[PDB]
Amino acid sequence: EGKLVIWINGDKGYNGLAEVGKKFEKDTGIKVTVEHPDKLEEKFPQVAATGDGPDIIFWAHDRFGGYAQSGLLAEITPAAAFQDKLYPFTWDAVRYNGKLIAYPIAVEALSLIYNKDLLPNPPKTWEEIPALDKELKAKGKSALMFNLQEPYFTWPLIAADGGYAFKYAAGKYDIKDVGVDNAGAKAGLTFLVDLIKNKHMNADTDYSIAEHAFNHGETAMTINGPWAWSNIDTSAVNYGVTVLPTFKGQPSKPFVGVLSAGINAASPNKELAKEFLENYLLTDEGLEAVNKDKPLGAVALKSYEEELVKDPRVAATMENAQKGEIMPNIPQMSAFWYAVRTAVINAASGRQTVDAALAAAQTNAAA
Amino acid sequence: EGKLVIWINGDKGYNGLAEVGKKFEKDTGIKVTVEHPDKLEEKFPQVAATGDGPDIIFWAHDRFGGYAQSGLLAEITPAAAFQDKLYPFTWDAVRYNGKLIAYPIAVEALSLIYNKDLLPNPPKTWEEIPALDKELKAKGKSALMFNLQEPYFTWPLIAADGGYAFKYAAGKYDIKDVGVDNAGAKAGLTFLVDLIKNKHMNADTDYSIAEHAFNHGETAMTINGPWAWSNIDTSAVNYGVTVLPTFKGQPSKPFVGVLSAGINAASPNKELAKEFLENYLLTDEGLEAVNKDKPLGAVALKSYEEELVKDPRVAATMENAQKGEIMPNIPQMSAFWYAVRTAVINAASGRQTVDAALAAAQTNAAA
Amino acid sequence: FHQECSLQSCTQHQPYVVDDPCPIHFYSKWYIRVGARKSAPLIELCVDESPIQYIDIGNYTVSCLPFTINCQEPKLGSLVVRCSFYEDFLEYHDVRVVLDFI
Amino acid sequence: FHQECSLQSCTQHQPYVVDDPCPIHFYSKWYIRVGARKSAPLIELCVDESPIQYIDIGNYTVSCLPFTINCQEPKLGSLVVRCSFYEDFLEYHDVRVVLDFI
Ligand SMILES: OC[C@H]1O[C@H](O[C@H]2[C@H](O)[C@@H](O)[C@@H](O)O[C@@H]2CO)[C@H](O)[C@@H](O)[C@@H]1O
Ligand SMILES: OC[C@H]1O[C@H](O[C@H]2[C@H](O)[C@@H](O)[C@@H](O)O[C@@H]2CO)[C@H](O)[C@@H](O)[C@@H]1O
Ligand SMILES: *[C@@H]1O[C@H](CO)[C@@H](O)[C@H](O)[C@H]1NC(C)=O
Ligand SMILES: *[C@@H]1O[C@H](CO)[C@@H](O)[C@H](O)[C@H]1NC(C)=O
Ligand SMILES: N=C(NO)NCC[C@H](N)C(=O)O
Ligand SMILES: N=C(NO)NCC[C@H](N)C(=O)O
Repeated sequence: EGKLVIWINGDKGYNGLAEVGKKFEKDTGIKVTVEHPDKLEEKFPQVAATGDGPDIIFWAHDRFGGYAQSGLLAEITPAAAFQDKLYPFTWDAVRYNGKLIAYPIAVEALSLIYNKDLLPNPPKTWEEIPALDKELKAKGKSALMFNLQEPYFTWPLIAADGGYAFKYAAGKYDIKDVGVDNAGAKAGLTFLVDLIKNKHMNADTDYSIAEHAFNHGETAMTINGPWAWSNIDTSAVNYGVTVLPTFKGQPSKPFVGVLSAGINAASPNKELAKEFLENYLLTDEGLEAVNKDKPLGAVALKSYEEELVKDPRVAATMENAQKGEIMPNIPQMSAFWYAVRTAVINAASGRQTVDAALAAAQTNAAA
Repeated sequence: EGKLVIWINGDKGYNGLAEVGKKFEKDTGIKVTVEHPDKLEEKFPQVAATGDGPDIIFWAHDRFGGYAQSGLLAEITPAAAFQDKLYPFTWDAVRYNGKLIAYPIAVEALSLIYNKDLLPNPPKTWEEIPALDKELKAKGKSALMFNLQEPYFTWPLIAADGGYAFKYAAGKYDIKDVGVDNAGAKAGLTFLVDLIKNKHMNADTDYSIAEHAFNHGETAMTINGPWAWSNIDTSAVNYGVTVLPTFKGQPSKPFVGVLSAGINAASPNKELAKEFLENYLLTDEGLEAVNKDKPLGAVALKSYEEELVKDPRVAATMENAQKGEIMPNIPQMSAFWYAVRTAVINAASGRQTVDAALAAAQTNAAA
Repeated sequence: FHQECSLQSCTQHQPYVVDDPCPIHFYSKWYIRVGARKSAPLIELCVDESPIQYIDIGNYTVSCLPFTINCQEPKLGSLVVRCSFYEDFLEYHDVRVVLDFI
Repeated sequence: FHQECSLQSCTQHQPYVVDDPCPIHFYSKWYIRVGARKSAPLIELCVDESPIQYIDIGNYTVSCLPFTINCQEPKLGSLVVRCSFYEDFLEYHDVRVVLDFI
């Protein structure tokens, strides 16, 4: 084809990525087109299963194992000198059945974000958030709002006291060893359900409601990632990004996602995609253009991450990532995600008790 | 809102409809916007179930009973003088549970379309098409290609010897009285399956393949409706539109569809929509603008139909419509359509015998 | 023809996988019709996707997949499953589920 | 964990509604794997929606909804159902159906 088409989410810096694409075009004459369709994680396997779609797709690594089991991603073989420029665990996140299947770009972990003017000393523990909400309610504010509809956002608390997704043993993930209904998950989800019964949170809070509340000074804290920093920046809320609160003395364990660039297996521009990702994007200047447009948070290129970690928001992202767990990439993550999503929302809205919701989600996810 | 939004299929004359919309705008200042989204018959109930969507949707009447059972369509009450300007059976097709729920526009029926240069005397019977295909094959041509993937296109032959959808008795349709597995349907579908086994038709022929073949002089006949005339017009194939062939001495009985204009129940411009449809579109000049853009075939306004019937294509549409059956509009048409669609394609492609496919489709459609 | 009622037998106060009355190629979604009054609202027992509010359903729903209840009459009202046709969500019918205790 | 094989019993040469081995919240689509050879193609028994060609399956498939066969081993090969997860068609598994005749 002689052209590069790239798919990346719309909340990321696609204009900066296109600048790296323009420079690639100046050096090679190959036009680079950047698009941000809705539901890429769904659109790509649809269009790529018929042999069509973009050359390069950007998405969290946990989806790519389902891609690779159906042969949608090209295997990459970067030189050892290039692999060393990235943190070794990121390469592990994009390995499927022994093959590297994407290029790591960014390392994502949720953090606590707090309104400095409402709350200059944000709490260190989950346990003290109820009393803090009781206080702020007498002022017409609330302590904490975050997206309860996606289990990615509740997992940090659920996993803190013992919860886990798929156990890693002997170089593989065990489909039958799931930890969503153990004692730590039950205690984590019970705390959240108690927040709702005691009216410190509403069961219908989603991404948009929680973002609008925090960005308009109505709530003192939220839980989000680097993709949300831009909207707070223009909102003129004076905010900080810090370590997630502990639960029962244990750190919150956010899921760690590696934003990664996978090459379509059906692409006829495979070598140009490898050229663009290695020699243009995965450099200090390439990552800077994307990060300048919209912040990536922490990155997998160690040379540029050593520059970004000076930003305390990125430092907090790193610290939360170190306390968290890499998402498995196995295809059963879809049934895992659906199992945990339904259980959390059913417990949050009173449709099921915590024990019943987690037990049934355990059975389905481990099936 | 003070504005009119209209949804109509893309193969119809939406530019002519917009001209009627411009004239409505000159007389009232109300801007009329015409759009042709893909899958309106699916998009509308989705967006209208949440209280949104266009003011006016154009679609075959058989879908509107499912719309009306969920309260998506406004009831219309046109003056008796206006009702008389349309053929009474069209009003019956847009009545649901005693309420008129749309304005009839066009009356659609399938016809036989033949290449005059390849076939100046098109056959009168289905039974002589095998021998005609055997002849044209020695010239590298075929006798007949039409969309086997949609049961609307196979129904004329299926119903000719006795097949029927839902029986009309005592002012209502009987959900439990379905006629897709009687002797006439079995004989009709067996003839079609025999056409495929004897290699006079292919089981994968769809709308696009059949249209491309006929419009490029590769096949001598096709079965289609007025929405297809435009593409043959610019194709420079010398074609005629005539009565469908008989089967076992009986006329083919095409389903009769009434293209109808329904008003969104959630629309705030209900009176403007009624004004636009009655006093602007449903006139000789309004229908002429739409028909001039893309032909409607026969129409429900008797004054303009008396003008269109001079066109022999429209005359053939009328004759085929008189020999056919009005589609029921009951919500079970969706399970009927799916039942017959799966049975025809399974029999056409050898997955089921005719008797087995029709028997199982009878059970499901009458459930 | 689809039945309006579905009479089923289970041992009271013990788990019971409900026999799904929806036909094949129909989606099943379970509700409680408040007070068994047809003019009252439907409470969804399994939140898939529109304001969601906390309602204590107690121990009623053991699991949503497969739909499993602690065998009992619901306090909030009647148990209803809505059967929605795969190809068209506008073709739907409701079945009331009624329990005979063993 | 999902079984790879499903052993079922039916009276030979009589209609039999196949017990669906796919879990709840998985779509079932039935195939014949030609010659029971894993490298051979899959023939769909129920054409929903990609070149379709005429293949005489004979009397094998009595109905597609519910999936019902004339109880027999298929001549063309092994009977396979592909179970595809509702939320993600990339999470799928195949179950081979094997018949013991009564
Ligand atoms: O909630 C399940 C969901 O979690 C992750 O999605 C994250 C994503 O990684 C982040 O980049 C950001 O967009 O927030 C998302 C949560 O809404 C998994 O990557 C995703 O597959 C999974 O469905
Ligand atoms: O095949 C079932 C299908 O038949 C009818 O659709 C017609 C439509 O009425 C015509 O205007 C034209 O577009 O051809 C269509 C067939 O593809 C029913 O109206 C429709 O609901 C039904 O699904
Ligand atoms: C569920 O709660 C009800 C409360 O009315 C009780 O009667 C029943 O025994 C309980 N079933 C259990 C705990 O299995
Ligand atoms: C189906 O056809 C096979 C042909 O091999 C035959 O053995 C079997 O008896 C038939 N079953 C019927 C007609 O029910
Ligand atoms: N008929 C076929 N394959 O040959 N269906 C494949 C569906 C499969 N789950 C996929 O998306 O890869
Ligand atoms: N929860 C509800 N209604 O209150 N669901 C309604 C779904 C119904 N079949 C429809 O589209 O009309």
